[PDB]
Amino acid sequence: MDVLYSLSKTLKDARDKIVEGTLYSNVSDLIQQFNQMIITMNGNEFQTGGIGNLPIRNWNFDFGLLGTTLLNLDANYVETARNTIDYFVDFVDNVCMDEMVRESQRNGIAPQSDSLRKLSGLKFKRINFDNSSEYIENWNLQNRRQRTGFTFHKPNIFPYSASFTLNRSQPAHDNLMGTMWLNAGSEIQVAGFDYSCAINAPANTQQFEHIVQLRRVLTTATITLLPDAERFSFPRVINSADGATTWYFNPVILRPNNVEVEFLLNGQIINTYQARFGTIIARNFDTIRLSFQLMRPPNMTPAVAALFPNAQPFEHHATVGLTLRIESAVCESVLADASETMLANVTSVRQEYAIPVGPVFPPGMNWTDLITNYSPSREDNLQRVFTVASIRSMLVK
Amino acid sequence: MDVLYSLSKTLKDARDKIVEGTLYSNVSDLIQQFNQMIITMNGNEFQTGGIGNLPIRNWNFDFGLLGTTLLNLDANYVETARNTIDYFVDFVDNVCMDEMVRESQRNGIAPQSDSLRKLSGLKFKRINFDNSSEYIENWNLQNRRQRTGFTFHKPNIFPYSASFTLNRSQPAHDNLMGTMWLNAGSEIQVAGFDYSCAINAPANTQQFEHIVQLRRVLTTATITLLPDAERFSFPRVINSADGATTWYFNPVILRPNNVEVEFLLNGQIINTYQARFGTIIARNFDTIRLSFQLMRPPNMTPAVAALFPNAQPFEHHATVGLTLRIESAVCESVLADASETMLANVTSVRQEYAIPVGPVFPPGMNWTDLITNYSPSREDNLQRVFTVASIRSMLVK
Amino acid sequence: MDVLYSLSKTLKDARDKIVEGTLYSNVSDLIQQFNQMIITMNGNEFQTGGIGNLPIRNWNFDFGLLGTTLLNLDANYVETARNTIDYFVDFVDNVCMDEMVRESQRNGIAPQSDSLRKLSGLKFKRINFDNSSEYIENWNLQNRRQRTGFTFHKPNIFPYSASFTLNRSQPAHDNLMGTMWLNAGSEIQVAGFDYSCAINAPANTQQFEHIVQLRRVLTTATITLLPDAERFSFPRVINSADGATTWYFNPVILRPNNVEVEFLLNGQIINTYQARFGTIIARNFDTIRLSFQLMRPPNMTPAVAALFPNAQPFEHHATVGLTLRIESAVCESVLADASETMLANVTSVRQEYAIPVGPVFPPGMNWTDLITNYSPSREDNLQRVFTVASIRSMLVK
Amino acid sequence: MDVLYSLSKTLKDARDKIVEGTLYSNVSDLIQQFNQMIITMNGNEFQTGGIGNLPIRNWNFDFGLLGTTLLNLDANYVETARNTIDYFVDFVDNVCMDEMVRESQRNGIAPQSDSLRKLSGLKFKRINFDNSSEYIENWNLQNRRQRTGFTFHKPNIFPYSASFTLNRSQPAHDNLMGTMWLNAGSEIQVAGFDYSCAINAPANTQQFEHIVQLRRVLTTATITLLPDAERFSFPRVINSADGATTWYFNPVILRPNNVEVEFLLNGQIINTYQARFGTIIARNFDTIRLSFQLMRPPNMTPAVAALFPNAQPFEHHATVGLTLRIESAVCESVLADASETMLANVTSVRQEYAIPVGPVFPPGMNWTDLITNYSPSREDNLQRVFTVASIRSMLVK
Amino acid sequence: MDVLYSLSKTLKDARDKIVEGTLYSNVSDLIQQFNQMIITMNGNEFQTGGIGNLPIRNWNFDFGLLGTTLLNLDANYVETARNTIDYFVDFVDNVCMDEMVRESQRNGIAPQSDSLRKLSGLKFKRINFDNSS
Amino acid sequence: GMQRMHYRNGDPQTPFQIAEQQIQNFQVANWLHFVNNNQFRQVVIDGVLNQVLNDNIRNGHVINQLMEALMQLSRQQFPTMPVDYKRSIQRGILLLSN
Ligand SMILES: [Zn+2]
Repeated sequence: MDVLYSLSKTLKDARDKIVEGTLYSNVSDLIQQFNQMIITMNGNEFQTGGIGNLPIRNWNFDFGLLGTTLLNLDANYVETARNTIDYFVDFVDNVCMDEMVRESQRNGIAPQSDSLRKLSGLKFKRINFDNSSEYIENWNLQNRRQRTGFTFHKPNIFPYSASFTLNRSQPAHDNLMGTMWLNAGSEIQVAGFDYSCAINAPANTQQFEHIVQLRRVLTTATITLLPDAERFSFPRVINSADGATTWYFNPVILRPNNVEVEFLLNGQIINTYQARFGTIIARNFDTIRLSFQLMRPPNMTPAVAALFPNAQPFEHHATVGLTLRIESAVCESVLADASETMLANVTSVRQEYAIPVGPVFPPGMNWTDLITNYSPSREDNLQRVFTVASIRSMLVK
Repeated sequence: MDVLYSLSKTLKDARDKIVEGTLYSNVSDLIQQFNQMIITMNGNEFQTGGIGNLPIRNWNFDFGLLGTTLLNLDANYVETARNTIDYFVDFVDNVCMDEMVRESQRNGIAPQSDSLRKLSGLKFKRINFDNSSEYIENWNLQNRRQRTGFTFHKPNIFPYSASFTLNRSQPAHDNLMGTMWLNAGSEIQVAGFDYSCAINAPANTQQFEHIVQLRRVLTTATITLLPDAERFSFPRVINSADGATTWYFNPVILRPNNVEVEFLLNGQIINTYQARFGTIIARNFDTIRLSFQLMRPPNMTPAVAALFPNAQPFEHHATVGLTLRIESAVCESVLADASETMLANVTSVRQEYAIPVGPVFPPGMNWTDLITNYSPSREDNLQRVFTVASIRSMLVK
Repeated sequence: MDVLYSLSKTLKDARDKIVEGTLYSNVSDLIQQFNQMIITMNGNEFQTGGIGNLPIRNWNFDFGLLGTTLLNLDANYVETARNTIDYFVDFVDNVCMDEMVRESQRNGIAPQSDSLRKLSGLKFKRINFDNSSEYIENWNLQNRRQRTGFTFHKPNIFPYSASFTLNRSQPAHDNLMGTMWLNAGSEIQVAGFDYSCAINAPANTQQFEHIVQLRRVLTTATITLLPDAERFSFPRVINSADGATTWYFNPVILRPNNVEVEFLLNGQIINTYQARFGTIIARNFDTIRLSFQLMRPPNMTPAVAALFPNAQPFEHHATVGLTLRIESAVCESVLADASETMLANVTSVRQEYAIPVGPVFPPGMNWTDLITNYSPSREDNLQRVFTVASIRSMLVK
Repeated sequence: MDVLYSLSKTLKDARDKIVEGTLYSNVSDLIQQFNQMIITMNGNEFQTGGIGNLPIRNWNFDFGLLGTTLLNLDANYVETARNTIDYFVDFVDNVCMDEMVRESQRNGIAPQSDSLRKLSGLKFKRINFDNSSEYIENWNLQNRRQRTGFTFHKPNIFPYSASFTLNRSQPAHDNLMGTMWLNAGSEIQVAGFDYSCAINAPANTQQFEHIVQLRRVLTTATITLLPDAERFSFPRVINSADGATTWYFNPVILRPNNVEVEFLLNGQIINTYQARFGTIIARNFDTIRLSFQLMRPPNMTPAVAALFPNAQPFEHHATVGLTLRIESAVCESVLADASETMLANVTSVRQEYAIPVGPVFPPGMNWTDLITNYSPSREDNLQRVFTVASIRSMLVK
Repeated sequence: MDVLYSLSKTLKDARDKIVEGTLYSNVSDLIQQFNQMIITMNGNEFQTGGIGNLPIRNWNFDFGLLGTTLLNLDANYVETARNTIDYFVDFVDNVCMDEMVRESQRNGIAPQSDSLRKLSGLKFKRINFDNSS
Repeated sequence: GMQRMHYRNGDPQTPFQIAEQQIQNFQVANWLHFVNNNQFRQVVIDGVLNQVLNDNIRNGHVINQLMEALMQLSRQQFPTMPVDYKRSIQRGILLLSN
């Protein structure tokens, strides 16, 4: 594996620093490294493919070095080089792709392909270098057994979940009390509704609560918390819990009362915020708990009083809500987020080559399914597969 | 052009690696490269500016070299250097800006300024080095003709479009059926409404469809798809199609039925998702087609039944919708997105210097106008201009 | 200060470029730099911690050097090295953290800890190297005195503010006119409402205006401007200005008329856009002014006419709005944004070690409080503290 | 690719310049070039075909060279040569054809076949020469990138479109007003009709307009513009817009009044002609706009007056029209025209060998479908495929 | 005038028969002709434009010759050549255009521009070639 | 500086060639194919039957092969072993050049 990495920063820091002009002395430390490779290779036979729509191309080697020592790089030098790189490019592609489709439960955090199983070989180890690519940096630290770490803008930690829970309901669904929400990606919106506007509730206050359990701990999270759930602020006709009928939701929004957000880790409160809207920091948590209340307005102008009668029918449904968005965070496990193309790269290569569903990943690399049952095997395979996608993107986008 | 690039990574990897302390050896390979430049320069004169509110300044070159003599850089070494760099800084700025304004149809792509037309000259090429800046990496590969590629976040592919289409309407606008939408940036929200709640529709289901044609293909897109269009979930008074009057929209939202999203490429379905909300991957497409239906609820509680009578007036308007956001994607053509400052840099330099409208770009570098008629000339000029902005941002932000 | 930096790119460009395999000529320029350090160190005693729930550890040195012989790196070489790096890692951590807590007031922009006050010493300066980390790049340019600058995605310039202003009101709150808004982070949503639908207004048009003053100038901003304020498009029960009662808001939305956005700098209009929705560029501004109007529809279908009677009660409240989002921008001062982890890192280290509230920063490093009263002292301390967080993240995430 | 080219001008400038008797000297520079080839070849093997009713032939090499110091070539010399050429002829045919059907999307602009993918190889570049064949001349310039271009007679820029637009109509279709047209190839004919002969029109004049948007810009166009649309000057029975019935068109032709032709480029008028019939030049445009009017004759002899009553029935339908033909033009993109056989060659080879429909081109290489959705992929594939057809026609017609 | 012609078939039969990897033999008779030109030129300065919206770009000459050595053209040979042709291209354009506007009644059939009036000069005639256009 | 593995021939095909597939300096590279060819172009039937194996007009007087044989030499001046080496070697080469 680490092998693989080099093969690239080799080419990038190559197809990039090697252009008509520059002095030799700008690549002395580079040229060398390069050659070293060619040698180790020359002679060894290879094969890639054998699955779905993936060609089976063979690769033979027999190349010379670069002794042409001329102060300044003359055009002629480049072309005689680019022609030798374009075989490694078109190669690596066919290499990444081959080990980017095979999966394994007996452990996938390891080489699978007849291409790579031969790379981890010892005689090839003579190649590694410049591991400043965020992903490899993390691959190593892991295979040595120690704390990892990655960066994400609008991470994708919440499997899609859009539902409701009726805490008080009746057949006619004309006097309900409960919550409805949408957990998806890095965002949570939750609304608490009480058709009776807490008319018979103790202290004329109805308590609500929404708990979300992350499948992985997030640390150093920058979060936006805002009152109101716009998504649940409009009239809706919804299916009943049993699917037998439909109910009507006609919200009128009030400010959430006694808002308390707790970011817990293993049941312990790590961060707690009382009615603080705007930007807040949650430094380490595996659970978010949002508690908020609907308090019947003690003083009401006529127009307001008219919405909340002492007796049914209750036609305007008092609703309070919250919106929470994780802008950025760090996770010790790889995850999809709103900026990185890893998930999309892996998913795209598999789709393009009609790769059959395997034993580890859900059909279509479905994110919701993956994060919902994020087993150790799926994570090890995902990390291997994400790290390869990142190696590939250094050369092929 | 490639010339230009170097001139910078030269200075950055310079104004950065050269300070009171460091041991020679980390810059031996660097110092050299540097000097080489100075030589090639000295003697030649340059013409920068001469348009709008742009200062016309002349530049002569006659500077010393470097003291490879000392071991560990002494403060005195720095200052005698920084003073020589600050002429190149204040220079390049005046250089970028000059070619970041001119445009031409026929040969729009190539260099235009009396400053740069002289740089592409042959006697200068002796300068290139370390081309790892994502943008140049892509400039080159393009002059050779290959699968280029750029990375974005909330890309800006959809020209602003906010409108509606009434499939069934009448003068009173009291029983309409159609769709309304907002396509902007990387997001699409579309709602289908049927004032009659499919009372007389076959299978009590009204079909809707929204098609969006991208001006450029997007590959490896990570997309969020959610049911409902919040933007079209509230009461509105809208202008009629002919502008002669205004109609009333009073939505009540139902779940979109039989949702199907197709990402097509040249008329072919590349990806298709049936009712899958959350995160989905669209690997290569130039068109998005969203199909969804409003199905009259077969079972209704009294409160719901009351909203949907068998005869007009129809006072609650059944509405179903979808929201789609492209979080990230790759495009072979430069585009504006939510993270890169290129468009803003180019637009800002032109605005600050009162640069007159030219023959290629729309007034004010207006994004909507640009992407709506993204001609080859506009793209070549945009890429040239974006690449220069990126070269400039390595030194001046 | 600059000292500190090196200590890291030293280790990263180390724990990265030094693995089982690579040839010597890939790091010759590197090994050297490294050793140089060891020397300067060994013999000098350090001390860290002491405040709050932060341990107090002592450090001593007399570590061996590194063979500059072997051509290929043998495993044995690595391990005898990693063991020496893991003392510097676990060290630096304890170093950053120590100076990532103390605060001054005047001259609070400089070093504070007994650990760092000794680093700025002269005999240690023999270490600086490769300053290509966006943040240090900017620290230096500032020390000397120049035009700094950083890159932000969905920046955090607006302190949380959610309120309203009633321009026409009466005890019953049955015929109000005014605006309500939410300024938070990089977004502004503002709605103008007129319960009377401009029935008695000159030209049947009610003018609205929303002004937001940034605490710091933003340059090169890419902004999304859209009509409508979804956040204020639904029914609400709101507390009166004096908190004595609650009023009812029942909006019906119309298109904002004569929209004009001005981005001003010191009272001068730098950019102005008339009814342009979509993506716009604001190149340099410290104030945003949004002006928009509600114009009573001159022609109304019956359904619309019914919402707007000539006499009270006014039951449907005409509302027009705007949404503005700063996707990206450059600021000469450090700020929190939606991608960088700096604020979260600083806030997290302080929270984890139970660091007492100091004289500079608001309790909990509260962003809203910080940006609301962004004094020079808070900014200098924030920059110092953010730069240290960035140095730390090169090694520890 | 460029490789391929040579292989031909090699043979043509061969099977042509090498005849019984010619003095030697005028071929010395030729013979040489030739041999060089043979060498590079002999040894390497090739694969041809494998799709549809496309034979699968194999090839080998080892052919003697050619004499040098002779004088006048003896018959015997020819025959021993022609026999060696007839293997290359029958070869190349089988080569062109093989890469003249394969299509790729991601990178369908480059080589595909197992035959050609091996030609672009480096060890082959040893041949390229005499690139004066209009098409290759343009292939290269496109590779390096620049003002490419081709020459066409009666070009084929307009996808077939024959329709009408009724601006005033009623169920009986007895008093219509609108336009009908035929856009096809390089020609446009458009007629404006007004059954009422502008009896109630302001100034007794009815305005008409016809806009045609080209899929590619045409430059240096020589155009014939004539008054009248003969195609729409005769009695017709036409299907109604909804296909439910048929209407009667009984034209009587009047001279088009205030004729104005505008050739626009990106919305800008590049050329404008007012009532100028005959030959006009349009130097650069992507859109043609034809505006013309029907003016009721202010003075009418009895016979004329009788055709145009003050009241219905309107039995003679006043019609004005224009005819525009692009005789020649230059386009930066390949197109079909009235003289070149490229499209026909490509289409014919595919039809003869029963080549299956691929992912890029419309079924049957249908021109209208192709030009209607002339995507970048279709153009790159078309150019590759047209250039190959042109290489083939140098030897095989 | 006839002068002008050559300047082109020179470049076409040039930018065409000179590719990334060919034999000298294809051009020996060509290379020569080419150089001959360069010589006659170098040292003479030119002016074009001066009317309507026609820029006035000025030109100097001082270009090397051509490697008469090789057999097969190494890439490096091309680029060092294309860079010298692209000055003649962008030149001729500005030359044609200049004499493609000035009309003259009397002696209208003849040359006009300060660019061409100098070309018909005798010291230049040393260039005509392949007039099959 | 190329294959410091000096070489290893048992008896394959045309031990002189093979070098082309693995040499990075075109000048050097053309020599090889041209020399590994110029098979004495054995094909001649003149002035009324005369199998007199001819050879390149190229060679003939077009000579250049020579010019190329030299140009390829003009860029072989580099390191690897003791100094008394390149010195002596290239100096000789130049005497061919002039
Ligand atoms: Zn974002």
